[PDB]
Amino acid sequence: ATEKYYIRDAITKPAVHHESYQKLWETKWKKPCEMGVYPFMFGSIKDFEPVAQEIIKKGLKEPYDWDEYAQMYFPKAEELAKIAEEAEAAGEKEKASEYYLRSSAVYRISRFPTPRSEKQKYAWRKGCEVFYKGAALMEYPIKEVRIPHKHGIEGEGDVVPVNFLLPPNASETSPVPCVLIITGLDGYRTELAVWQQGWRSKGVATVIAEIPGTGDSPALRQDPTSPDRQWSSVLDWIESQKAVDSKKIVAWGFSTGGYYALRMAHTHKDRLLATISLGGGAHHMFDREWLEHANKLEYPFDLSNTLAYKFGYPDLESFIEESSKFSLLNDGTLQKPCTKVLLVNGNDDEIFPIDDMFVSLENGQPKLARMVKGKKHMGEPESFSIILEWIHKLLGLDGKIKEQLAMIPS
Repeated sequence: ATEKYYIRDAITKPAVHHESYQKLWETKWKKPCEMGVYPFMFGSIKDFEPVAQEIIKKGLKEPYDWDEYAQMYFPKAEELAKIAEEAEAAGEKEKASEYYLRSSAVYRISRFPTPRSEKQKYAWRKGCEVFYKGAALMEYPIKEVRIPHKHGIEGEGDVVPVNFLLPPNASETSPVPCVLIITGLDGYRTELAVWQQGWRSKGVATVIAEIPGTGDSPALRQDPTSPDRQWSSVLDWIESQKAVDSKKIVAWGFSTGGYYALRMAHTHKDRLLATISLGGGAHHMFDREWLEHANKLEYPFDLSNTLAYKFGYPDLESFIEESSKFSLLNDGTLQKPCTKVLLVNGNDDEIFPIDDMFVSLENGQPKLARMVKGKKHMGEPESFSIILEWIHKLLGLDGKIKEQLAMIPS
C-alpha cells in the first residue's frame, strides 16, 4: 500500500483535523472561512466563528451524529435569513442578497460532507431556498432551471436542476460560449455558483449541475452510465438556448466532478469544445488500498464512506467490492476518442491520486496536463490561473484572468 501510489507512505499518516471539530476548525477551516473561499463562499467569519465556538465547547468529533451536528448551525442560519427578509421588505436589495447567501453558506456547512441524516437533508432544501432568494436579488440574477431529464430511464428523477446565468445582450444573433460547471462530492450548484458572475463579466454563460448521488441529481447512483444520460439531457437543453453557441460549450469538473468532466469528453465528444478535470480521478480512486486509507487524510471528514454513499452503497466494504466498475479504464471509456481535455491537480493529492492523471495520459488520445508539484488536492491557487488562461485562449476572451479571479473571495 505504502509503495503503490506516487505519495508513497504519506497514505499512512493520519491528518490532525480528524481528532476533533476543534482541530478541523483551527488547522483547516478557520483560514478559508476568514478569507471567504471554499467551502465558505458567500459566508462570513462573523457568522461561523460563534457556531464553531459552540461546537468546540460540546467537543463534537468523529464519529459525528449528523442531526446533533447540523442543528448547531440552524439558529445562525435562521438569524441571517430573517435579516435578509427585513432588508428585502425595506427595498435594500444588495443587503437582502448578501444575508440570504450568508444564510445559504451556514445551511451548506451543516450538511457537509453530504446529507446523511434528516436534519442535513432539511438543511439542503433550506439552503437551496435561501440561496435562490439571494441569487434572484443579484444585479445579474442567477436562475434555477429544472431541465427535463428526457434521457432518464426507470428509477431516475424527471428533472436536472441547474443554475443558469446568461450575460446581458447575449442573443441568437450574438450567441455566447457556455462553461458547464460540474460540482463535487460536498460542494453543489449553491457553492460553485461563486464562479458565475466572473464568467458573465467576460461574456460567458454558465450552467451548474451536480454529479450523480449528490444535490438534486436525478441519476441512478450505482449505474456507471447514469451521468451519460444526465449530460445528454443537459446538452439537449443548452442546445435549445439559442443565445448560447452550442459549438463553444466547455465542461469544467471540480473535484469529484473532474471524473465526470473527463468521462463526458469521451461520451459527448462531438457536443463539447473542451473539458477540464481539476482534482479529478479515473481508476485508482476506486482501489481498495486508496479507499481504505483516504478516510484519515486531507479530506475534512470520511472521504471513502461519503464516496460510497454517493455511489449508492450502504457501507465502504460493499462499495469496494463493486467500485472497479466505475473505472474509466475498466469500463473502456479511456480507449474512446475525446474532445480537448485539460487535466490539472496537485501531485500530493490525498483525496484522488495523481496516479489517475498518469492513467488518463496512458490511454487513448493525448491530453493537456499541468501537474502542481508540492501541492495537494486541486493544486491551488496556481490551478485556477492555469485553467482560466487556457479557457480565455480557447474562447478568445479578453485574457484578464486576475480581474475574474478577484471576484471569487466573498
